[PDB]
Amino acid sequence: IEKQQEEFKKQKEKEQQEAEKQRNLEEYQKKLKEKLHMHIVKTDQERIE
Amino acid sequence: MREIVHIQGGQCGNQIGAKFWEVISDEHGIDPTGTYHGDSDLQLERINVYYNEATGGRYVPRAILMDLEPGTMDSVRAGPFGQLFRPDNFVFGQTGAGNNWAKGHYTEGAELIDSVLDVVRKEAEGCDCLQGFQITHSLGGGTGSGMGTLLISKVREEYPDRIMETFSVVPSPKVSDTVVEPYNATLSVHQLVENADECMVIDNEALYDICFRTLKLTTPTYGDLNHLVSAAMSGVTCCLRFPGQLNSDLRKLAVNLIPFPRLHFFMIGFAPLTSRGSQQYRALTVPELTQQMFDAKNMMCAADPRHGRYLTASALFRGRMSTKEVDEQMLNVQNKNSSYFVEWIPNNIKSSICDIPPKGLKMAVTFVGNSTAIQEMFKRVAEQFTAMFRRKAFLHWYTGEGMDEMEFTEAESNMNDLVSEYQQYQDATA
Amino acid sequence: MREIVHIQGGQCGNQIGAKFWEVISDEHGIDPTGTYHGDSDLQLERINVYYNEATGGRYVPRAILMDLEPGTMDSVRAGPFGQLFRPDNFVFGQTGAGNNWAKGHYTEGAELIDSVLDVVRKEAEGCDCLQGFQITHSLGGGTGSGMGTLLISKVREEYPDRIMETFSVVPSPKVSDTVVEPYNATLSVHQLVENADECMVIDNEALYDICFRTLKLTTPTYGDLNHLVSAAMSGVTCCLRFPGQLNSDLRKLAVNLIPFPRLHFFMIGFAPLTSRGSQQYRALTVPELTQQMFDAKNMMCAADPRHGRYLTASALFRGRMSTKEVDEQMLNVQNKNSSYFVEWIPNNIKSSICDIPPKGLKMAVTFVGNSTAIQEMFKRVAEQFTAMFRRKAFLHWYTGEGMDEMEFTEAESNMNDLVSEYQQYQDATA
Amino acid sequence: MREVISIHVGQGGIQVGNACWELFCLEHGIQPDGQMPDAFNTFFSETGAGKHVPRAVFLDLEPTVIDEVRTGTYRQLFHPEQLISGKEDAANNFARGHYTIGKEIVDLCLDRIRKLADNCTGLQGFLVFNSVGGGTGSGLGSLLLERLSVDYGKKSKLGFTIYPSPQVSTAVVEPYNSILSTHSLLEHTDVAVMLDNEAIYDICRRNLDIERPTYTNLNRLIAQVISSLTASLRFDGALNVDITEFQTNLVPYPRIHFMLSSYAPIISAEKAYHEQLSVAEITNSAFEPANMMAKCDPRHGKYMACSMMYRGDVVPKDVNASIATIKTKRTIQFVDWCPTGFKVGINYQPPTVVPGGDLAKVMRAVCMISNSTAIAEVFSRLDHKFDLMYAKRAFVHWYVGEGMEEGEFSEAREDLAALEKDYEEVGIET
Amino acid sequence: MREVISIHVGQGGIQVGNACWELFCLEHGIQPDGQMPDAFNTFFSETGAGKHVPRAVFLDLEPTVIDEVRTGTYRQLFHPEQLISGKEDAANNFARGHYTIGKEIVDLCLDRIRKLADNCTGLQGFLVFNSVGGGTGSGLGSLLLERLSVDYGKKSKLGFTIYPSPQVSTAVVEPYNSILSTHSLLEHTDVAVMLDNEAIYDICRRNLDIERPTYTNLNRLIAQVISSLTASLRFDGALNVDITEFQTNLVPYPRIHFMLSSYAPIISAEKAYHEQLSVAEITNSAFEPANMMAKCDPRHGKYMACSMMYRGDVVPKDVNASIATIKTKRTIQFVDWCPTGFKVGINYQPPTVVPGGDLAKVMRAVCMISNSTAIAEVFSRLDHKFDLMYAKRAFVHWYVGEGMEEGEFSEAREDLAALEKDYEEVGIET
Ligand SMILES: Nc1nc2c(ncn2[C@@H]2O[C@H](COP(=O)(O)OP(=O)(O)OP(=O)(O)O)[C@@H](O)[C@H]2O)c(=O)[nH]1
Ligand SMILES: Nc1nc2c(ncn2[C@@H]2O[C@H](COP(=O)(O)OP(=O)(O)OP(=O)(O)O)[C@@H](O)[C@H]2O)c(=O)[nH]1
Ligand SMILES: Nc1nc2c(ncn2[C@@H]2O[C@H](COP(=O)(O)OP(=O)(O)O)[C@@H](O)[C@H]2O)c(=O)[nH]1
Ligand SMILES: Nc1nc2c(ncn2[C@@H]2O[C@H](COP(=O)(O)OP(=O)(O)O)[C@@H](O)[C@H]2O)c(=O)[nH]1
Ligand SMILES: [Mg+2]
Ligand SMILES: [Mg+2]
Repeated sequence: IEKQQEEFKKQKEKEQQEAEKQRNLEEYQKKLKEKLHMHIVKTDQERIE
Repeated sequence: MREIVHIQGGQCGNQIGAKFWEVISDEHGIDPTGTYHGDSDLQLERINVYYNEATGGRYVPRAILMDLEPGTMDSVRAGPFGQLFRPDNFVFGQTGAGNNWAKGHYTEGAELIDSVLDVVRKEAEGCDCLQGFQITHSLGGGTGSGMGTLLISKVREEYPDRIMETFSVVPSPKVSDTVVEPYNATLSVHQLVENADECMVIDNEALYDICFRTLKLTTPTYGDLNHLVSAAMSGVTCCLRFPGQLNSDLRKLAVNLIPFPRLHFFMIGFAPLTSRGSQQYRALTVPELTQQMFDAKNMMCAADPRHGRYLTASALFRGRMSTKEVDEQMLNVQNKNSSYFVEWIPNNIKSSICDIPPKGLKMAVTFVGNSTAIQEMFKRVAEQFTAMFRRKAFLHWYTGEGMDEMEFTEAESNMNDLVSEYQQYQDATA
Repeated sequence: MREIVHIQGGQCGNQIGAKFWEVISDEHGIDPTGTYHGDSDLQLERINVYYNEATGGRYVPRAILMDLEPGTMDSVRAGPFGQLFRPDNFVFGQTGAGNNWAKGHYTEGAELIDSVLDVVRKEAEGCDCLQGFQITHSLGGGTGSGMGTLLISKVREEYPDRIMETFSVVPSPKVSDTVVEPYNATLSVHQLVENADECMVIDNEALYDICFRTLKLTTPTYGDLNHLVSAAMSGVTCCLRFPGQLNSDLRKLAVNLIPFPRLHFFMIGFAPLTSRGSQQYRALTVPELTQQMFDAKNMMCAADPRHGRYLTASALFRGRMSTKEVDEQMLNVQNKNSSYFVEWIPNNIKSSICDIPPKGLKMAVTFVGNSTAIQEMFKRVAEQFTAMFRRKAFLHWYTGEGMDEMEFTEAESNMNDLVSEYQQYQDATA
Repeated sequence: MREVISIHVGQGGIQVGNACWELFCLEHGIQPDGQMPDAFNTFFSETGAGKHVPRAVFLDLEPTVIDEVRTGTYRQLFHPEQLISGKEDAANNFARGHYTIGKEIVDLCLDRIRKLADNCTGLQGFLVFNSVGGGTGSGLGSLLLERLSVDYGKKSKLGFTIYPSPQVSTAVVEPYNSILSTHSLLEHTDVAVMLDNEAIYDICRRNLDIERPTYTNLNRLIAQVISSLTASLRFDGALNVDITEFQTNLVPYPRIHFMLSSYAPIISAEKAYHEQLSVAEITNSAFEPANMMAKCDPRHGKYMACSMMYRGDVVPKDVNASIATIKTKRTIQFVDWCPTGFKVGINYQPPTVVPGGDLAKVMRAVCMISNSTAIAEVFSRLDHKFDLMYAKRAFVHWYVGEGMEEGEFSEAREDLAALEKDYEEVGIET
Repeated sequence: MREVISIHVGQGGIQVGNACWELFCLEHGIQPDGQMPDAFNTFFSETGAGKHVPRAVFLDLEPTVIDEVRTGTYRQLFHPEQLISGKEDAANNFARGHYTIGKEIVDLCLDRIRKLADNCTGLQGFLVFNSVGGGTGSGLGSLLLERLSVDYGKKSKLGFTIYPSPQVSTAVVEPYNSILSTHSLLEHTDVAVMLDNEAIYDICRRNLDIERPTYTNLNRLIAQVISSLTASLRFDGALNVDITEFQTNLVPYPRIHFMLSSYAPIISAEKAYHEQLSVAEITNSAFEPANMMAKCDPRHGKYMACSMMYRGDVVPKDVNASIATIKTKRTIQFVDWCPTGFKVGINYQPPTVVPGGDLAKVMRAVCMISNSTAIAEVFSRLDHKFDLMYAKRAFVHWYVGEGMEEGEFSEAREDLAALEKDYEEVGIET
């Protein structure tokens, strides 16, 4: 019986960590893309000049 | 209208043409006596693309055959469909080049080329609206790789706005038949990049690999390699001779497959290809064609296309089929392989549909893709060239006919620069 | 829709498939030339489950045949219905494994498996909606028990959500034909529990016992054992190819027969089975089918089912019959045998009815029961394994190809742990 | 200007929908093609010229039953694109049909429901049929009810669920999804009617004298009950009853809406006409505990309210004279806080007979819908079955891996405990 | 005394012109030979005795499509010298068809336009068709529009351009010329209608149930939309609408004139007659986001004005009762400064069916032309695609060498940025 409770406790903890990790990665990628676009705009101005 | 003339040089080019013209004649129903015996009306509507008209109702190809020795053209005349060629277009010398690039480009090829240029000028000035020229030659031979490439520059100097095609066989290090192959390969690649609007590399090693693995026939011969090359050659201009949903001439492919003027070296492949015993098992569907079309072993070059990323790709479907399926399959082949497609140019696959399939087949596809994986061939060619040149081996043969080592150094440097700047875009990111 | 592909490996698996496909073709009225000649409309409605369609109207099985030696596939092609198999799906090596598990799983089986995985991927990516895979192989041979089990892991890694079937013949100690059977049986059981969604054990000893006692035929041969195994194999997926009162695909059986993910080793049996001379005496009724279905001698395994308690049971009735009788008989077979059914899970028998009986029979039943009595087979296999391993007999053959004794120790420990935890629930009480 | 929409989900739901839709078409004179060779408007809609279209939708993830429907004699009746079908079955897994594959199908069903509802002007309510002991049935029924409860709000929905028998069972895992579905429809359905198979089997055996019944015989009786319930909306009667006039008469409290039904007379033509079938004897037979349509004993509990429908040539005074006799009997006792508990409806149209069926033609019939305190026994026994396997967490991995949380099982148990406590609290006298 | 002239340029333009000209000839009873065996005057002209000549001109530089037209069944219909054809194709290069080869052809087209216009007395306006993602189409359309805007001035011109799909594409360079052509027609065309292929593919797949569509199926739907738009000029109706009555009702500001269309019902004869096709349900289907003729989501933006045409036996009161329902819904919201946004037209002539086509015959239909704020997404994604390749100046050499200046690419980008800012500025509430 001890094994049964322990087994479910160890499995439950797993799954939660995987979902959280995916969410963090996606947010980071979107912010980085915005910064890159602004940097590109300044570079564009110099070549045009 | 918008027709092209055929020019071939060397033994390899003559043997390629001897099957290309047979394939074209069989496609248009022209008997080896020049008399039409076809079945369909469409077989005659656009016959002016490749064939001229003479009195008596017979047709004659507008091909020009040149070599520095008379044997190969004296042999091709006795073969099937050998009588179609006009005897006036045969031009040859009495000496030969002996696989020496200098002899076929400086001493002997320079004096003879005036006569062949005369007939070339006669053919081009006359035709209704010129589309361009297509050239078949081998880079492993002296007379071919010299005279053909000098003729390329001479033609380009007089017709700067027309389009130019070259189907070039480069010497692979696996199946080597000549010891001086690296020298005249490296010298020819130097001149070929400056003038050819399109170039299509073909390797004998890849043809043997295809024949042994896909067709699974026991004893390949030059006739099978020539037949595969001829089918691939015919597939490119099919929609220019037949109606279709989306016609696309050679210039349209030139616009869509060459991003920068110096990146015009493509590798091609033909589908479907099946063995005799398995031709009944398979069912011809668009997914079956597209899965074999992008197969790595199906390429006509030993270059491995999953060692690099495609800059762009093209497909010329044949037969009557739905366009929605073609577009969705092209999208699917590009979503499942995003790692092998460059990311700063979206939607880099061109498609075209022609309603007339090849004789005997219900569907066919010709694939022309510009990929960064082609660098490996120039790398190995330059490696062999620099391994042989550092000791000045066989250099006296070339230097005894007015050539010097400076032109070798410049050729090596330009070829290495091409190799470097071709891969420069592989690591480029947005 | 919801179709499955067939993959078989080794000589035993190839011989099983050579009769399984004959039985399927005879059931669907397909001639050995691939031409349909059936009588009923229902024979064609769900033919996409096992057969593909090609041009010319003929049908081709989606089976993949693999072995490390070419003899068995070169022999199965000359047998009846041997022409149906596509020649492209035949993949084989030139060396063989020699009943050595290490050679068929580490050195030789690793390099070859890429080609067979290519065609496996081709078959699965194409099909409408995948249901899963079914695998036939033997645990008494080297190449089979190695390459098949490694292929199981490779397939599971790429399709984690699909279902996987394995029909596995384990070496019995009574009829032993190979001295190194315990080693590759124990090594294979280690990998098989981790990846297979369902496993069905079959023993040659039980097949001989059945043939000698129930059918009472004088001279059993491998053709009769193969025919019984083929009938049992076909009985499982019958309702997926035909209409019925309660359709039940493989996934529904997976849900209802596996309580815990590591307990998926079933033993099966087929009814009715009668001798030629007594086929006129007997009358086919539901009580007659159910009394033979739960008979201990009717199981396809030597394991004695009254030496343990059933965790769950399943029955797949065939033919047109009343459901009330089926349910009441299932209740009666469970009230009169309460001692042999585990008590903390009530109503542990699943039933299904299919209205299409086998050709030539009016009623048939396929039985799949998960019982605790299967521990005895692993006990004797491990007993022989530990009797042979303690002296390191025949160990050098395995250790000379990169394997070590640590993988033997881990396999023995995991197998013993499986044996223990499978019987743990036998003594469990509520 | 009064309409009702019936929803059929799952194999059992579709198989009882077929049963009710032969009966309605026969009762309104509509041929199987849908063509007549103003009462139809309750179940059908006029297309302007000719055929009638049922106000019904068929749902299933497993395509076999729908394909059988679309090829039978009724292929022309139903609109082609209201027979929504999936590709992959839920396989008795509740979590599948509520979280994985049902969500992608539920949107099409809701679009069809909207398209059918915009046509109706006087929509009385919805009917839904689903066998509870299955994955897709219970899961999709729960999801559809939950979506409808918020899309429409106060519209009445009636559920004809078929709970598993006390001891007879076809699956092994049906208590889990039965409990979960009871949780889901406890707070979402206005009326739920008990329909377990064992009681109807006993009814057929005792009265119809059929020793080998099939599912069709059960479904015909259920169809007759549905027709008797909905007759008052489409036929003239001396004492009419509407669907909306139920929660004011049979449902004392919002939580308590599970009731069990009965029907009378049930008799075959071979011995029907030998006896007079007076109203008193049929209303006595309807209250017999052995004629309950669900296997529950009414003698074990009090009655709360009885709603019972007549049809034929019955006179109200004879009905009153029989209600008095039932109030007289000492074996039937009502709850203390309910002095009168009978709601009576009388209709003139006699029940219609289906050719080739079991029931004969009679001029009088009675259908009762009775709410009683004794229903708690089925909940208690289902709870006991659930606890046995949930103690060891058996079969839970098949549900946790389909997106459902671990704690979802416990709260259904708590809601059943609350319901059982509520049923005990209501039944005690003041 | 009311006329309109349609201009067809490019392969897509000619292939949709063929599609509309079968439909018009069929709708006015004119045989393919042009002979009838007073409404024709809008599209045709009387020759004095016998045949009718369309008021249309076909343009292309590539001769294949025109030659196909001049040999089909419609060879006798069109005037022989209004099918202007070139010799050399632009090959997807915009600079070619605007600076190099289009200039020498545009004069003949303008002469033909003058010769057709002098015949008309009540010229309503011009129609033009051109696929945007091609060289000759976009370039010649731009040049013709620019010439017409100054030759005639205030005459109205309508453009049915086909923009590329979001992800599906046939070329690789079509964003460049799409952006340039949008620049050109932004300040030169009064109305532009969105027509990308992907949305119409989805429409065919979902409603027409065709799994393998070709271009003809798309062009027939476009032809039906054109016929519905122009029906009000040549048939009697209770509420007429003229072409000149558009910029006063759909165009709030001179810059904003890109709108997207939809059509309803779209249904096949196999299941059309089973449902009543009321006006309410068709006007609901027309507003469904999945039935937009361009792949844009209207839920992502506000509406500005909706102009929607009916034809058949529809009654105005039923139209008003359905406009009220749409105003009621919470998922469709109009812009703040527009209280009423609907313009309604009613015509009596039902849509005509083309034999062998997809659509069935129905008595009611609705065609909507709606201007919405959500259209900015296609501009944003085309701009993003353009920027990726313009960052590295890819494919620019194919345009600079055809006479176009380097800076011409930047100002189109600036105009698109201005348009996107304007669309954001308009959609904010006060
Ligand atoms: N009364 C009656 N019950 C049925 C019938 N068919 C199936 N059932 C009951 O339904 C239960 C299982 O659910 P099913 O309807 O068979 O299957 P399902 O609801 O479609 O769920 P899935 O298994 O996922 O397909 C069984 O326990 C049966 O008792 C029928 O024809 N009549
Ligand atoms: N809807 C529709 N679009 C088409 C059709 N044909 C071509 N297109 C579109 O047109 C685009 C390319 O322009 P085309 O019309 O094919 O060629 P073009 O306009 O004549 O320009 P050129 O290539 O110079 O000849 C492709 O991206 C297609 O999406 C058609 O029949 N129907
Ligand atoms: N495909 C094909 N290749 C050939 C044939 N004959 C020769 N070759 C290739 O051409 C190369 C030699 O070229 P060569 O004959 O010296 O060219 P030349 O100097 O212009 O005459 C060899 O490496 C062969 O691989 C042929 O008939 N078919
Ligand atoms: N049922 C059946 N079993 C077979 C047959 N042939 C061999 N076997 C069994 O397979 C075992 C040997 O397997 P083996 O041929 O070495 O498998 P492999 O190593 O994969 O080729 C023996 O113990 C036999 O009992 C057959 O035709 N039918
Ligand atoms: Mg089912
Ligand atoms: Mg074109």
